[PDB]
Amino acid sequence: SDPSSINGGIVVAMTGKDCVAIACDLRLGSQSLGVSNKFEKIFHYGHVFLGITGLATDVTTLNEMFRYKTNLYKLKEERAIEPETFTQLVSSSLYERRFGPYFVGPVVAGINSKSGKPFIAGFDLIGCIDEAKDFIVSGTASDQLFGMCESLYEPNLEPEDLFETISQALLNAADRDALSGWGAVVYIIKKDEVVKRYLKMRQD
Amino acid sequence: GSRRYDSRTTIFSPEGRLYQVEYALESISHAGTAIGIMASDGIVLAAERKVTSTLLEQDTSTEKLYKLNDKIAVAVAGLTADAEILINTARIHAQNYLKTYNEDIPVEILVRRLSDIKQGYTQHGGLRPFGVSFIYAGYDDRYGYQLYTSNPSGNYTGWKAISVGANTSAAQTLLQMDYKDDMKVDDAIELALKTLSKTTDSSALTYDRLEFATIRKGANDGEVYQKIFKPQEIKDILVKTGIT
Amino acid sequence: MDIILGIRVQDSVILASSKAVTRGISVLKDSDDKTRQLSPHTLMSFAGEAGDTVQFAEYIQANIQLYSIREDYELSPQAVSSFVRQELAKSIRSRRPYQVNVLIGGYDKKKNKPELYQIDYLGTKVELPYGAHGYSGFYTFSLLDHHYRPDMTTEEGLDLLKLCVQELEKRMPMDFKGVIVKIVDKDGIRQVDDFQAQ
Amino acid sequence: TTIVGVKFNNGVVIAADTRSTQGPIVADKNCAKLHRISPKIWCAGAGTAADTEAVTQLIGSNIELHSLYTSREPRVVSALQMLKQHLFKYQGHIGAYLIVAGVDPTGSHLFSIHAHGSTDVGYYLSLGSGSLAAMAVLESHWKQDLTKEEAIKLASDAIQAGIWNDLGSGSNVDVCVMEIGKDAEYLRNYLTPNVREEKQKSYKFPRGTTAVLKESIVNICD
Amino acid sequence: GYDRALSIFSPDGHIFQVEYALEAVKRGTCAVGVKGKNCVVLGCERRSTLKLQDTRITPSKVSKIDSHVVLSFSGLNADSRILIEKARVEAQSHRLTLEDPVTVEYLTRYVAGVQQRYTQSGGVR
Amino acid sequence: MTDRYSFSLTTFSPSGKLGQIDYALTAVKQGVTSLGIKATNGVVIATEKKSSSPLAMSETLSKVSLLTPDIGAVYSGMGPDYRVLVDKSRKVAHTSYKRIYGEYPPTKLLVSEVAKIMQEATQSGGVRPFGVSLLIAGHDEFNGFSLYQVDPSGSYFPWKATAIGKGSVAAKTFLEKRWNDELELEDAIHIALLTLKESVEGEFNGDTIELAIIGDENPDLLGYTGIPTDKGPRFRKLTSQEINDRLEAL
Amino acid sequence: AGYDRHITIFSPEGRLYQVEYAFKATNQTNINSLAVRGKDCTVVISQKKVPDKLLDPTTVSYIFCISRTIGMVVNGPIPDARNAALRAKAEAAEFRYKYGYDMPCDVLAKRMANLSQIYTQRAYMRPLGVILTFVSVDEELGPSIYKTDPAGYYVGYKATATGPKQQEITTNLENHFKKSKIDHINEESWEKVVEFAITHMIDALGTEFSKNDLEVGVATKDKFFTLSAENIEERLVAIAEQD
Amino acid sequence: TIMAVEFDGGVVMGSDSRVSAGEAVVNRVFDKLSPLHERIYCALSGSAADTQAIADIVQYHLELYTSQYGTPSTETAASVFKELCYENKDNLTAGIIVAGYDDKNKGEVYTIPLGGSVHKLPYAIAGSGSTFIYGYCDKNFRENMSKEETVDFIKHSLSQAIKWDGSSGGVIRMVVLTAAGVERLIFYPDEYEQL
Amino acid sequence: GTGYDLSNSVFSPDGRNFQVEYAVKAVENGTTSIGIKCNDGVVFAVEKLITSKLLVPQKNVKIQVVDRHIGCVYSGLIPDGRHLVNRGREEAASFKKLYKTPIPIPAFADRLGQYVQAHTLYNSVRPFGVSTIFGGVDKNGAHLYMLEPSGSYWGYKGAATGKGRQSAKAELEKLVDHHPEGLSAREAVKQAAKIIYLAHEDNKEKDFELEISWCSLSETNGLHKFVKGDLLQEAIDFAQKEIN
Ligand SMILES: *C(=O)[C@H]1NC[C@@](C)(O)[C@](O)([C@H](CC2CCCCC2)NC(=O)[C@H](Cc2ccc(OC)cc2)NC(=O)[C@H](CCO)NC(=O)CN2CCOCC2)O[C@@H]1C
Ligand SMILES: [Cl-]
Ligand SMILES: [Mg+2]
Ligand SMILES: [Mg+2]
Ligand SMILES: [Mg+2]
Repeated sequence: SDPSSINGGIVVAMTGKDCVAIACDLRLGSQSLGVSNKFEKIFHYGHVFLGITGLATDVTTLNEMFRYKTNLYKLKEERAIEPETFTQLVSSSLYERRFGPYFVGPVVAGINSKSGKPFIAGFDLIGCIDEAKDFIVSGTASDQLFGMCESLYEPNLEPEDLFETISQALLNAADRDALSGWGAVVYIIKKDEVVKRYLKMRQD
Repeated sequence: GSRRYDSRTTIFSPEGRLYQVEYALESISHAGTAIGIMASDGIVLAAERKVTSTLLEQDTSTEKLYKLNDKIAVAVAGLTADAEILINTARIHAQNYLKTYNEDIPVEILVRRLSDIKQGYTQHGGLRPFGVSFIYAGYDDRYGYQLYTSNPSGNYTGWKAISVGANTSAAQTLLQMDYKDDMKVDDAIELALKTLSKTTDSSALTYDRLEFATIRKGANDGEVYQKIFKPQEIKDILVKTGIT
Repeated sequence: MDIILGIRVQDSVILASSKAVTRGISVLKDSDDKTRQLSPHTLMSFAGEAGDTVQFAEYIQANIQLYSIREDYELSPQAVSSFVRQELAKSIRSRRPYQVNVLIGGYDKKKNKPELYQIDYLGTKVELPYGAHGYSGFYTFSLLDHHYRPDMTTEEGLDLLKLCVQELEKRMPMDFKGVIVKIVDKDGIRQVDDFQAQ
Repeated sequence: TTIVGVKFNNGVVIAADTRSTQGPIVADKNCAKLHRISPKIWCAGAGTAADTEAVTQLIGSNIELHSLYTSREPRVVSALQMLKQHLFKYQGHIGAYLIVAGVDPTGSHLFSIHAHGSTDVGYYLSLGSGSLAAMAVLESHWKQDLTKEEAIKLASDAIQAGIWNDLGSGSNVDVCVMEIGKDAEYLRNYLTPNVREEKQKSYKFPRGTTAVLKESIVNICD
Repeated sequence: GYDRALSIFSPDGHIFQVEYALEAVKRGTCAVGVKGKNCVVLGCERRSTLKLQDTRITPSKVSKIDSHVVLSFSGLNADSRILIEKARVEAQSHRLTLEDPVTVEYLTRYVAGVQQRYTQSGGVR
Repeated sequence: MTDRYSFSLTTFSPSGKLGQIDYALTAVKQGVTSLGIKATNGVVIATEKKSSSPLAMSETLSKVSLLTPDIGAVYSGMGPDYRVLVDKSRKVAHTSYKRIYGEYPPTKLLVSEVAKIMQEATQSGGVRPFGVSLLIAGHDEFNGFSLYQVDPSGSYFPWKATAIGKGSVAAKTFLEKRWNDELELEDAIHIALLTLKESVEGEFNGDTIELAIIGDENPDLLGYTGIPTDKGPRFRKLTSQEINDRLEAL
Repeated sequence: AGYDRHITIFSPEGRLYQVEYAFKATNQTNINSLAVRGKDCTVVISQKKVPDKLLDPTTVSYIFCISRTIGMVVNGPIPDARNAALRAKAEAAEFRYKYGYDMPCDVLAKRMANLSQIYTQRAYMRPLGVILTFVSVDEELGPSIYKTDPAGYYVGYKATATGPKQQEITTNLENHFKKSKIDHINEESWEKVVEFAITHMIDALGTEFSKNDLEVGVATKDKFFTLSAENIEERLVAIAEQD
Repeated sequence: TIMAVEFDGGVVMGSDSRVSAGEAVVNRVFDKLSPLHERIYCALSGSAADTQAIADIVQYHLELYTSQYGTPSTETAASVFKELCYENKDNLTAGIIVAGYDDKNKGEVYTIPLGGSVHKLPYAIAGSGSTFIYGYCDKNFRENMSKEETVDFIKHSLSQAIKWDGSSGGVIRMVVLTAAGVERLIFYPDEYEQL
Repeated sequence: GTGYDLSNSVFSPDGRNFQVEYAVKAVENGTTSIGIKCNDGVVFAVEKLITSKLLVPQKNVKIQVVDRHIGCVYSGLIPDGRHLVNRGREEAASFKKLYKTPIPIPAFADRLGQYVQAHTLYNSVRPFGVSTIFGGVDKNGAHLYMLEPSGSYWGYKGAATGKGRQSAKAELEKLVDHHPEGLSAREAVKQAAKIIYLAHEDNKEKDFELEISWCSLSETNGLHKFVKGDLLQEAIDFAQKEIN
């Protein structure tokens, strides 16, 4: 039934001092049966990162679609799409299938190349934008992630501190959801360099 | 009715030629010269800007060299506006191939599709052809460096070095003279400029009347790079080859 | 459901596929080959709804065979899988979707490496060391989780299936009339004709 | 959601709460429900959030184009008709409920639109889960010949009634004031009576507290 | 929209556009086919008006339709690509529904049927 | 009934000319002079309000037009062709950009979109080309100020400064002398008023001259306050009054 | 080569002959019209010619009531005129339905202008052989005159005139506004703006009028009405008692 | 609760002022009498969306009619409503009374119930509140009443329908259509409740 | 140059549409037909040329009714007349279906005008080869209309078109002067018969058959009817007497 609960998976994103982080689990399941422990949910188009939770076919299709659109964008504009702009593209793209939507919960994260301003946003499946300063959550353990993030998070964390806070939020939330976990990855994102880290987490 | 005013753009001459194609080729022969040269370690694109002023902004200007992909570029000779229509549908075919197969489009495949579109305007629909000739410079992992050419007739062919637009007869003789198969990109750049320098309908060949692109595989990476040369960089490479 | 197994070893992909075709209360056939050759080094096994299963297989086959002649060249296993995933992902939002699950086993002659793709009827694709469709996975994944190693020979690969098929003959309620076993390697596709007691 | 419009003697004011919710969970503690259709025509939405955002921008675009074609300021009656014919065409399947307010050449206007494409006019309106708490305050305190300051107070109080007594509504009060004479003045977070108290602890982790398996630099650059 | 009759009868019973299409074929580079006792051979001449080509990537004159049938041509190169693509699709279509490759006569009869249609369809030469 | 004109009315001639596109440029040459100048911190576009009759209200005819809050267009050639091109231009800035990316298109792209419509009228069945040339002046965050020229063919080029119409040959020569890359916006309004005095036969004042600038953001022209990121439109048409003040220092 | 004069394509001098000849058609009815703005009204005078004695004089009109507020007078052949009248009536009703306020004069002018521009560019449509003079008291702009021609051209006028002796009526009106130093008839009642319109039409054409040689329309705040033969005879008797 | 009555000097139209969504009053002072021409009004009962969409379309049809053919008859106004309500009967929930005054046929009243049928009548009642006043209206209606009697007949009739029907309430608005033009009357609870 | 008379929507240099003017000739070439507006109605009459004794008398009826209250008679190409009425009937059905009232004659005349005029906008259609005289009784009085191939139409006190139009137009002009108070329907029938007998003299070679119809508030209840039996014989006689 519920297309949002067939495959399982989570994404979270957090802002810090001149940096953002976006993390996701690696589980791809078919109900109770775990199928893949390698299914990544965080893609990038230039310096703008997109996480996508929900029905896995749609996760795959939207990544292919935003790769297509951001590519033609770069050819015409002769520059890389910025986070703020990419958000609107995701929003308008989702609203365009209002009466047959993609069963997803997308999450944008990146730094504006001109202003240096860390930016995050999330969206419902028909593209309602949620643009909080603090943090964005999505997937089968959203409730859990909401309570971890609201309790753990403080403003202006340095990248290395932020990494601990987003990792502990994701991990401790996934271990209370049957359809999330099986590994996780965290992206720490700064103006210049970006560090990707695979976490050690319970394999049940 | 309307029959009175119909040119009939898709008919055969008594000789078996396509009027509108032939006349479009005539159109392209008056356009700025564009040159492709393929080396062992890369491809050069050079083209001459037909008509310029002191006041034409050369920085924000692109009329002859367009990026279709990250691995494929074209040099244009003919109507700029007609070219932009085809370049834009070529950019889409490349993305539809990447979305479908999760691999970058092979160069011949893209070139065939664009040639197929032109061929259509030659056999059905009652509309004029596109007054456009392309040099396609591209890399893929099947044939490596590839240099193609397409024209209003919808016909395409591959080349070691080729010219389109103005003074092709003169240009083709001078390339056929000084091209060798073992050539290097830096040699090719030098050959490309010498050729333009002698087919130009203008006094001297200055930086402000030139566009330049190279598709190399920078030895410190292992991947393919596209360089669309900036004004100052054409001005540099112009002094080095001894044209000041 | 029918049995659709795949396992990637060192230098090959092995697909094993049940020979039973059953409408209602009668096993109609006991020798069904639930696989189409897409290209000389890419094979696709399939199970799902009665009609859609072969109709989808033969349609994909025709398209890949067309591409091969036009470009005089064989698409990578990765390219074929991505084409097939996209075809299903359209079908899922069409008037009457293809209800067909597939494994694609291929040998990439450019990378000199075997590849196994599992794709469900929604267009869910993933690369796996070993894969299964239907109820079969409820037994085989934990079995292979234990006994699998990435550096196994094709010969070891076949013992690892013989272990999966015995487990399924023991614990599953359906008579699936044994499996047909095909190997995809650097030399193309061949059918292991003696799996009836190997 | 709690939104209200209050007509005053020389224009119109609207106000909204700042709480966004996915079922019982607060998704955005402080989101702006106050959107513009044109510089001097403001909008507030309840119902399907994506439907109110989408329909607000479509009519905002069609109204901007119309303004340029006619070389005239946009009229509220225009926004109203456009919104109503679209909502009606879609038979309630576009879950948009709006209070639309603004000034134009013909004066100060205040309308509501519901999903089915019904319209309502009045000197005071409310919408949302907070509708009934707000309307209690308006029906109790509203009078003819309000001053600008008395219309902001009454609008603010009506939103508060919703913030406190309605679970669907909370956080802060956004206000937009449209006066016949001058520019519209949007007052983002006009009230902030729900600031979190300083937490009891810092949950900053000692560095290395999280176990890592594999680290790598990623290539943003092309 | 465009359905203007381009192939029409002239007073002497001739279709000039079909006549002039043959003239474009005369202009085409020569091609020959001789069938042996156990083989068939296709031989095609290459022009020499412009030589500095890439012979690895330039489209060669004999095309494979299926693995057992081939097609050489004289005339407009761009027109020949449209016939080849149509023939290659009918090859796969025939296998799919008949479970058997086309005969050489069938594949020919199809290509001949397409050429014919473009002699009495509005808007096309 | 039914458009049975499904065939091109613009075809290559044996000489390789497109007849209708050249004839359109001829129609653009008869047009009134209009020019554009790019300064370091702005752009100015200007033309003459050639009043058909003195009973006619010249104000009610915008030869200069806002396309987006940071882009403006002006023209030489056939005013009806321009009027429908501005209409289509404003609406394509919305459907093909603002309704997708939630911001206004940059100058080069909107220009690209105008060019495309003009090209289609060069090739589509049953139409003639547009008999205008456009000068489009704009600003966007990533490309700064720009100025483009658009021709009946669909071709477009960027200019530091140029003119089109009647006295273009002489207007271009006069701009070459007076242009440098250090001009301030005021300096360029002055040079534009000089260059346009050579083109005008009769009266030359604020009521015969139409002149607009792309420059600094105008918060007073926004219509609302309270959003800091929104600083108002860069496009501003000059008043009859404002032109005359700058004419007394000529 | 010799077909660039039959359809709306450019001649080598950059000209649309069909547009130029369509203009020629506008004088076919051999009628002069003029319009002038009062303080708070807009009046259009048009000659009325009834050659035939068999005609029903009441049905011969080149003045149309497009909406409650907007009046149109056409110079040109009546079949085209009526084509333009029905289209403007249709558009003014669709505008009101879709945008919830009455179509302003100048916007309807612009929209009819853009409709003509299209016949100028598409080959299967011919231009209409007409000039349309739109008048009203617009609720933003006040007294308004806007006029469109077969080119697709349109503009706002202080006053205007159209027909064979257009140039003579125009210069007459120009001369009056040079003197008065204002851009409207400084007159509170419309009765005296109609008297001015007819007076200046007489001076310019060098012809006297009976009640049945004229046709008058008046735009006021929220109405446009045409005058009867008897409303005109009242007006003619007034100018008489001044000469 | 809506009604129209045909009297000597012309015709009169009255309505309550309640818009409800379930048992919640959304607006207690709405105007359900809408003009279609100078002397032709409609009274709307049913879906707020469905009635408002229809009234706007009829208004357009009569503004276009006027532009071409001059003043439409009241019968004409009714026929446009009938046509819309009959052809869209699967998707509409509207009950409409149409009341007009010309100098030829004076006052006329038409009623278009849910099906899309048209009924010309001396007086028509409609809406939820109407069920409660059939007995009252039938015992009290006379032909050729005065303006003062007809306002009284309608004031009293709607008074009772508001009292009994929880889906009706607020003020009673009336519109009087006669040679003299259009007269708008309002009656507040404090006047009509104590009758 | 020339050629302005070969295509239908084309303006000659003198602002005319020659194809419309050529259609008029088709009309002027046809049979004569009149209309007469009386003080509460309208009367239609037409000349029917007897090609031979083989034409069944009374049986090739040329006057057509629209709805129940409108008469139409034309001169020129009879089929083009019929096509126009077939449209008039669709137009009167459409109007009645929406507005319930039968179509007012002015409203009907512009519905024919706009259609006929539409056939002068496009080179893919031919103009109408008829002039049509139609009218009847509505809410406010009697109306007579005449409608040209251009789509030009006006109201008339009396109307005439075809071969003998000058003779009829002369006779009609006399009646307008010699009855300012208005002719009666009974009288208008007789007068109409006279004007067809008199106008027949510009065709006097072939024998003819008179056909009359009328729409009168008092005489037919404002419904269109044909004149038959005694009243037809009483009209033929009144004409037969005054031709001598
Ligand atoms: C006398 O008999 C009065 N009876 C009272 C009343 C209120 O029912 C009503 O019919 C009144 C009619 C006027 C028409 C002119 C516009 C204002 C209202 N009806 C309503 O107010 C109407 C009730 C209603 C709703 C739905 C249906 O059938 C679907 C019938 C009646 N109210 C609404 O429609 C509200 C309007 C909110 O702005 N909306 C909803 O109830 C939302 N529903 C839409 C339908 O689907 C369920 C949700 O007055 C007469 C004369
Ligand atoms: Cl338009
Ligand atoms: Mg878990
Ligand atoms: Mg577990
Ligand atoms: Mg609350």
